[PDB]
Amino acid sequence: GETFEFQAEITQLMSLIINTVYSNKEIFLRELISNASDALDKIRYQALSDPKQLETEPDLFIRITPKPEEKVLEIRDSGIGMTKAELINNLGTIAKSGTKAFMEALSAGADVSMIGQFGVGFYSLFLVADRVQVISKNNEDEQYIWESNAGGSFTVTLDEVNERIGRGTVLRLFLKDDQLEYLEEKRIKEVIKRHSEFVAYPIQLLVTVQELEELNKTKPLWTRNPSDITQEEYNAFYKSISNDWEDPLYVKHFSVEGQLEFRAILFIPKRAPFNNIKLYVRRVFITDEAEDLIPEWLSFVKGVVDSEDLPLNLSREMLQQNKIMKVIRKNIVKKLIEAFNEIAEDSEQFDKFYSAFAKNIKLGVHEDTQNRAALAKLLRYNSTKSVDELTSLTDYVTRMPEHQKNIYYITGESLKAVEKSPFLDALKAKNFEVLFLTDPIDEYAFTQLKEFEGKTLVDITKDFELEETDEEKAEREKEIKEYEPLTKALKDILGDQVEKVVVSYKLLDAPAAIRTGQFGWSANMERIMKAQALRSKKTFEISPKSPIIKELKKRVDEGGAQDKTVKDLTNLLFETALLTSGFSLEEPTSFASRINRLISLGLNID
Amino acid sequence: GETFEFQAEITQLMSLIINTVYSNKEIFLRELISNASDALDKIRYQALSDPKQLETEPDLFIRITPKPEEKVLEIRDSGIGMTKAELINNLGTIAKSGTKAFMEALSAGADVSMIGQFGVGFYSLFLVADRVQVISKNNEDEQYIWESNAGGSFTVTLDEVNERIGRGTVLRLFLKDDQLEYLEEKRIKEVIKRHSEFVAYPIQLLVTVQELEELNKTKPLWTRNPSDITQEEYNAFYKSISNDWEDPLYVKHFSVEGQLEFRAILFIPKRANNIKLYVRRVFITDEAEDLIPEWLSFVKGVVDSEDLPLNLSREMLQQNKIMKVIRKNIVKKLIEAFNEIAEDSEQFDKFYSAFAKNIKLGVHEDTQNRAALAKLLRYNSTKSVDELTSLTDYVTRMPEHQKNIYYITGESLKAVEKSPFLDALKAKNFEVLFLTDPIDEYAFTQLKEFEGKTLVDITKDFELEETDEEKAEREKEIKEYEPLTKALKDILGDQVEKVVVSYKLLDAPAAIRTGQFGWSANMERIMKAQALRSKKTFEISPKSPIIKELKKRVDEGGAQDKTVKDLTNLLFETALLTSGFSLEEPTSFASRINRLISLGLNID
Amino acid sequence: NSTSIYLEPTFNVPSSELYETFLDKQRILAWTRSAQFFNSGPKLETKEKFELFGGNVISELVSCEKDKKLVFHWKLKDWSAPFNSTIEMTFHESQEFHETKLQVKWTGIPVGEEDRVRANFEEYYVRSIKLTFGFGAVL
Ligand SMILES: Nc1ncnc2c1ncn2[C@@H]1O[C@H](COP(=O)(O)OP(=O)(O)NP(=O)(O)O)[C@@H](O)[C@H]1O
Ligand SMILES: Nc1ncnc2c1ncn2[C@@H]1O[C@H](COP(=O)(O)OP(=O)(O)NP(=O)(O)O)[C@@H](O)[C@H]1O
Ligand SMILES: [Mg+2]
Ligand SMILES: [Mg+2]
Repeated sequence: GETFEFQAEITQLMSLIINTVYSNKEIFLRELISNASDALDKIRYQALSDPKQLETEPDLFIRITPKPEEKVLEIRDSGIGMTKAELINNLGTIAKSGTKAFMEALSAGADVSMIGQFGVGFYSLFLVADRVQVISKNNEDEQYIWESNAGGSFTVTLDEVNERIGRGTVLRLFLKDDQLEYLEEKRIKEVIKRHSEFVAYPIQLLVTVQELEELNKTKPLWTRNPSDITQEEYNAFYKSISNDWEDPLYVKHFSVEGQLEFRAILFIPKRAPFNNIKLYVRRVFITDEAEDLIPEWLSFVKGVVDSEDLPLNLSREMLQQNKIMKVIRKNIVKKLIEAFNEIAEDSEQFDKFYSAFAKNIKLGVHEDTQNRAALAKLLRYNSTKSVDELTSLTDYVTRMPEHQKNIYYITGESLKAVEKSPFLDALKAKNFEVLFLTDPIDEYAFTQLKEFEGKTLVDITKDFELEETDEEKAEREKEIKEYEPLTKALKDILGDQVEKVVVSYKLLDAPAAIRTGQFGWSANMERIMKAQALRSKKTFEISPKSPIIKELKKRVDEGGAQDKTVKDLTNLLFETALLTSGFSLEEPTSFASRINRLISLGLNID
Repeated sequence: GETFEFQAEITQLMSLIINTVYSNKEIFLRELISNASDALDKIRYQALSDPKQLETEPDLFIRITPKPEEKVLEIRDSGIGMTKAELINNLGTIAKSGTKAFMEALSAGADVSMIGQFGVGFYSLFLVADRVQVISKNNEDEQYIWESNAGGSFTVTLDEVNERIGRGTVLRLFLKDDQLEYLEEKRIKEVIKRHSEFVAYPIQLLVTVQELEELNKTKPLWTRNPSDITQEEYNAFYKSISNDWEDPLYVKHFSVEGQLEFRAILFIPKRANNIKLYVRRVFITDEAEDLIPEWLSFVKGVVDSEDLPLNLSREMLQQNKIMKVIRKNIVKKLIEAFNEIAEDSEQFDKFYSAFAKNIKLGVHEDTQNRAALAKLLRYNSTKSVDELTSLTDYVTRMPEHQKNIYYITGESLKAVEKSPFLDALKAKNFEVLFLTDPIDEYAFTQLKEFEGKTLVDITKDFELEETDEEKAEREKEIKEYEPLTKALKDILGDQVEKVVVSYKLLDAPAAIRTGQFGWSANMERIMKAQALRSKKTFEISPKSPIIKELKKRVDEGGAQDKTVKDLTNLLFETALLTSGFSLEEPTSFASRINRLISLGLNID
Repeated sequence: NSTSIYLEPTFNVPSSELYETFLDKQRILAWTRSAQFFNSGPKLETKEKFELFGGNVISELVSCEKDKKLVFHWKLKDWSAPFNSTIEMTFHESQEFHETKLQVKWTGIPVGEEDRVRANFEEYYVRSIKLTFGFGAVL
């Protein structure tokens, strides 16, 4: 029936693109620099077919000359320029982008990638300026002045009083009274360093003697061939994307050319920073607060990601939720996993990486699952056969004998406390290597891995069964019942402190030891839980061939199960085993009181 | 020169407002509910002056009718409706908001607060629907059909094939072939429970016999005064904005007026972002971490305001200085909220036992309310073993000669109640606090003063005032034990800074202190135990039989004796355990203990 | 042009030990993990240059008092030739709380690097010392 076309209220649409969008006011410079960048791309694309387009002005630059005397922030470029007709349709019409139309008219096989594709970025300058005087000059027209007051109309006058520029556009921005912060040297350089740092064309800034200073001295490296970039060029690039003072340890520059084409130069720092990965679209900084881009345990990696086919919003400050950021997350981890493998091929280079990001690699084994087996290859720990140098889980299974089917390890508070633990002599007799875990995050990774190349990870501090022959198993069972009256006597003395007293043959040099059990937390795990700022069971064991325990066997034979003298030494031996196994005493005062009694009798103190 | 007015490319502006404005595509239902809520406010504003305006449709509701077999998601309301001119001027023109013009035409002082003020939210429905068939009906006009397919033009035709509705608007949305996920039952309830949960009008949903289920049973409580809201209403409000099924421990409902007018209903859970933002009775965002501090982020609730500069997409707000103003009002209201809980005894026990970390983190991080949060801390002491006492009650029991606050850290309460550092303070009737959590020392190292009293940690070295006659008797005894103190230094070596005589140990033979600076005995235990992340002084007691026996050993020439080294090294490491220091090489310590047990058993 | 910043960190260490932290070459390598000293002396002297953090940070002790003053000519390798900064360290040890608040009056830094050297000072100079030597709790 009645057919009507959609309309747009000018006096209301102008406000919706100023005071409702572009939540940040400092991005007005990011749009004007980008608008000057595509203008330099148009005049450059015409240079390959007609070199006479640059005879009016050969230099291509973006000059910014602040004038605090008249409260004006001038931005001058040497782009293609706009004619009288272009100042009316391309700049005077909302959502009309002359740059987007130029991209559709490019020849087959073009290499230029322009930024402007919406047609509303120019109107962002009104956030800090009340009126603008755009002075344009094209080779096919005269020099005109485009003046506006952010109202409902604009005025186009022929230039007769300003400078007779050769080619480009001059934007006279009369800044507001409350927005005079953009007239200083420091504030302008903060916006360029944040948004327009990697512009291909030089950005000149007039600083006050009048002199020019190029802000974008560090050119991006994702456009160049990765095989042609030297190591020193990656160091200067790392000092620009991040404020770190240390040179990068390893650089991974890859480029995926599948369904989603994007470049990424990921750097590995020398020290842990405790986002870090920036996102760029057509040489323009978009944002750096992408959650699903990089995992949590991988946040130590720095670098940038340059893509083209990304759903930019009106403000160009975020990406749309189109379910495309997950494939970038997969490729980043896929390349960094291989990047860590390339570091592992070098002996000295891996020592600096593992000593700086030891907890970062082990953290991925705890939460991440798809690359849990790949991160197990990077784990390096000390052992009884590798006390000096570090060894990996791959080198561990190569030294495992033919009759060993489990990987033995031990946790503790320090390395010196676990190197002489009484739990090692049980495996040293069988010539079994036992890894050393000295970091609080070590056990969190082994509890999630639980297996490496078919070998089950077993903790020696917990209860476990060691293989024995039929000739030795018969000798143990005959001796267990001999110490059965002693094990029951040790249970009534300790009471509910331990679940049971079992004769364990996994103790050679120590008279007694205490294990937590088979399941649940270990001895070191519960100690860490009770020590976190944001934040059990015991099994008592004795060695039947030690002179102390054998002397206690005859104590109960003469009716000394409830003797007064045996109660002091049993509690002393129990609390002593808590220190060697990694437990904490219930009260150190009572433990020191029993020790001071032995010191008194040792000095003949009555 | 020639003056030209601004224009807009219609064929290109439509693609920008729809595709490159909103990040998510599920918020199209939120805007249609807000447009329906604004239409219901227009007919309600005319009802107070003319009751006949509700004769056609007496009930005011918002109905949602999903049709999977037809791929049609109908959203019907009973608002004021749109006439023939409103379908072309208000609905057909981009950036034209008839709701904003209605708010400027009414008399000054109206209680209505409508939502729509931009004029481009209606076009958000095209993100999931290719063609729309909006049908309108007004009391002063006939029933028309507004059909559009997000193109360059639209068509308005008189309705002669659909049913005759009384009053309201029927928006028929033909969803796309890849957006049929919004035709289910849970997906509709998920968007309502996320963006339009507290709409003042009931949202009806036709679920499968066909029945209508209301999705906003819970009404907003920030539109009512705290004096006429019962306790049970706050419980259902908390269980609707969150998922926990336990009643709030304490509720703080305040309202700030003046230049900034906003209301907030903050809740305190029973156990351990969370603060939601609502503008025009519509959820805006919950990712504003600058609104509430991190240490105080354990509370939940909502914040209602009307003067916030919302984004064009309405998914967030612009950078403004009002956020810091509301951040100040939220903290100052929660500070007094904790004081009202402190006035009670049984209610504060559940609050402190559940949020002990959050209160102590504010003393470490925040520097403005550090003095206010210090009065909320509760700890144990020698004068209060069962009941927890505060820092304010502590200075009330301090004598006239005591000028410092004494405390002690440790791994557990049983390890610090029998610490060898208490016998000196208990003899002088000086109360000493007990610190059991790892985060306590992080708060006392920042406060360092409470009401002028300096916080002194007893595990570190410190001096107590005494009479001049007693000091003259102690200084002459140090030079007597001077050959003994220097003898223990060469034995221990670099394990400690120095060996000095201490009179703060009555029963204990010896102990290890700190060096007044750096990490204490307990602090270094916490630093070396974090999964994601000093100097010590050895002192002896001259009134113990063990140390007195070592005094005659150095006199007979046993300063470098081998038999005494097995005891002074064992006495040193056993004192490291009672002070809280880490025991290096526990195997060597246990071997020397096993040798003493062998002597007790008459075996070599 | 150049500008100046003002930093005021608090350390739980007396001025007798904190002053030797910035001069003892054996202790400087602890909280820096990378140092290049050109003099065989054990302690830093006046007008003595040394490179830090893989040679990117060039510093030179110009003048210093006994546990009260520390003046260094800080300069970054990424900076140009005429750019050069000067760090002025003042000790404010407070015996009532047993700590030392080191007033740092840093001048001579560029306008665009005033936030770069400030964000790294609380990580390589403040937090690095509080973590290696334990001069205060870090959180
Ligand atoms: N500095 C300039 N020099 C020459 N032409 C310019 C300049 N700035 C803008 N233009 C022209 O004016 C048009 C309008 O651009 P603008 O309104 O800034 O949005 P856009 O850059 O085209 N797209 P977007 O960057 O996503 O907002 C551009 O397409 C150019 O043709
Ligand atoms: N369901 C409806 N019933 C009646 N009138 C409606 C309805 N939906 C929209 N309108 C009218 O159409 C106009 C256009 O609204 P719309 O394009 O959605 O933006 P807005 O709601 O006015 N402002 P905003 O919500 O911030 O985008 C409204 O101002 C109403 O007058
Ligand atoms: Mg633009
Ligand atoms: Mg709307």
